[PDB]
This record gives sequence, structure tokens and C-alpha cells, in this order.
Amino acid sequence: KEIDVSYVKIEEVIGAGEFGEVCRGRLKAPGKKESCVAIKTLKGGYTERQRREFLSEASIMGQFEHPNIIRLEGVVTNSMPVMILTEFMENGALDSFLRLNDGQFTVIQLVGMLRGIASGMRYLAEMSYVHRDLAARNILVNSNLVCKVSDFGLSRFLEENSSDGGKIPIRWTAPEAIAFRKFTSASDAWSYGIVMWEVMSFGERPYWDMSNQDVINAIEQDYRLPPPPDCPTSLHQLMLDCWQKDRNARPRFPQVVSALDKMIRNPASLKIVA
Ligand SMILES: NS(=O)(=O)c1cccc(Nc2nccc(Nc3c(Cl)ccc4c3OCO4)n2)c1
Ligand SMILES: [Mg+2]
Ligand SMILES: [Mg+2]
Ligand SMILES: [Mg+2]
Ligand SMILES: [Mg+2]
Repeated sequence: KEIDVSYVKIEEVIGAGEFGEVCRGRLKAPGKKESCVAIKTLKGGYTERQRREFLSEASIMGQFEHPNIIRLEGVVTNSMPVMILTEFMENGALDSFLRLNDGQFTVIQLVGMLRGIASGMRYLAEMSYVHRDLAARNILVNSNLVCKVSDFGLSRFLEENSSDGGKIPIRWTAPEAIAFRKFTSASDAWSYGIVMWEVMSFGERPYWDMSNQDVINAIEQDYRLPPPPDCPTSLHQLMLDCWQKDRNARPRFPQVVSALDKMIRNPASLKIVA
């Protein structure tokens, strides 16, 4: 959906993306009430390939409609700067948000965040979309703490293309995906276990200071991340389920959502901690 630039007001620069600024603004279109939007801008000096890659995120977002997937409002393509407008997520990226708020949300709140992410992923999997970069940094959080999946793009990773999309995010990536480049919803479930860990640790770095090769070797040698401090054992177990080496043994996302829904219904179960 092409948006008349007269309908957009940019208020403030709030971040930086791959190709430019991320801004907060207002969208007001005839017959609709004004709303808050995030706006990515692309200014002068990029190649047409770069323009296409930038706008591809909009094309992909626009294929989806789900409360846990970032909503596209529209694009500005007949004018400079080129823009992508989405719903505005007041609290930004989940990893940074949790680090700011370390120890300040309850286990039940954290599980609700995890449930929203898992519902987004359930939907993407149903739509046969493999995310491939599922990480807390790619989860955006609104004022009501609703978590939504972001970062959409279909470009192959640099390792997949010519001998001579960016690099595979090793610490989030399932071993078979690293080894063979087979990305599936089941490799996303692995990544989701890593997101669970990031959430229950209030945004700590998966595998701390381990190198990417250290991580690859550790996982092959049966190492798995330990329960974060105060983490309910049942959540750690679901993490371990996501991190099975055999991808077919991992839970699919409907199962992940169910498990989380049970926990919310049965909060006493969350009291068991190592
Ligand atoms: N807490 S804060 O107000 O300082 C802040 C900072 C950065 C981003 C925020 N929300 C924020 N909300 C929605 C989206 C977004 N970034 C973004 C992505 Cl990830 C993809 C595509 C796109 C985007 O903006 C429009 O087009 N960001 C909020
Ligand atoms: Mg991606
Ligand atoms: Mg990415
Ligand atoms: Mg990317
Ligand atoms: Mg801590």
C-alpha cells in the first residue's frame, strides 16, 4: 500500500537500521484516525539492488496479518526518502528492554512474552515462512508488553551464495542449519529455545564469550545452555526440548504454545527451580 507522503509526519529518530534511520511518527489518512507508526527511511546513494532489498521487508510483512507479527501500514516509494511504515512498538527490542528491566517482570509476565513470540512463530510456520534469524533482538515489545516478531527478508545468507542476507547467526542457529543450510520451522524451534533463554536471563548473551566455533563444537559435544538464574525447571526443559539434535524430535510451534498456555493456567508448576 502506497501512502501519500502528506499523510506522514516524522517526529524523532529512535534507531538505526541496515539501510538508514528508524523513526517514530504519525500517520493520518482520510477517513481514519491518526496513529503512531515506526518509519524506516532510505535516502540517497544506494543501489537499486539495495532499494529492492530494503523494500522486500515491506513486501514480506504485507503478506502477514497476526497480532504477534509486526503490522505493515504501508510504503512510500514515489518520493524520497523511500519509507516503510509499521505499527509503533513503544518499548523497542526485547533484549534491550529486558536488560533495562532486569529482574523487574515476574515469571508469569515473561511466560506471556514467550507465548506471544511462540504464537507469532506458530503463524509463520503455518504460512510456511521460515524466519531464520529468530532472536530476542528481533522481537519488538509494545506498551502493553505484547511481543511481536520482526525482521523479514528472504535473501540467502552470505554462506549460501557464491563462493566469492548477512552471515548465519551462529548462536541462534540449529546445528543442521549451520552444517547443511537446511532452514526449516524445526530449525526456528531451536532458535526459539535460545529466545526462551534470552528472556529468562533478562537479555544475557547466549553462550557468553564463547566464540562461534566454540559454540558449534560445544553443541555437537552435547553441551546445552544451563537454566538461567531463577528459571522454572519446566521452562528450561522446554528449552532442552527445542534443542534436541534430531530436528524431528523438537516440539512444533502449536505444541510450544500449548505448553506455555498450560504453564500460565497452572502457575504453581513454575515454582520448581534448580
Ligand atoms: N523504545 S524506543 O521508543 O526508543 C524504540 C526504538 C527503536 C524502535 C522502536 N519501535 C519500533 N517499532 C516498530 C518497528 C520498529 N522497527 C522496524 C523494524 Cl524492526 C522493521 C521494519 C520497520 C521498522 O520500523 C518501520 O519499518 N521499531 C522503539
Ligand atoms: Mg532475517
Ligand atoms: Mg536479520
Ligand atoms: Mg538482514
Ligand atoms: Mg541476571
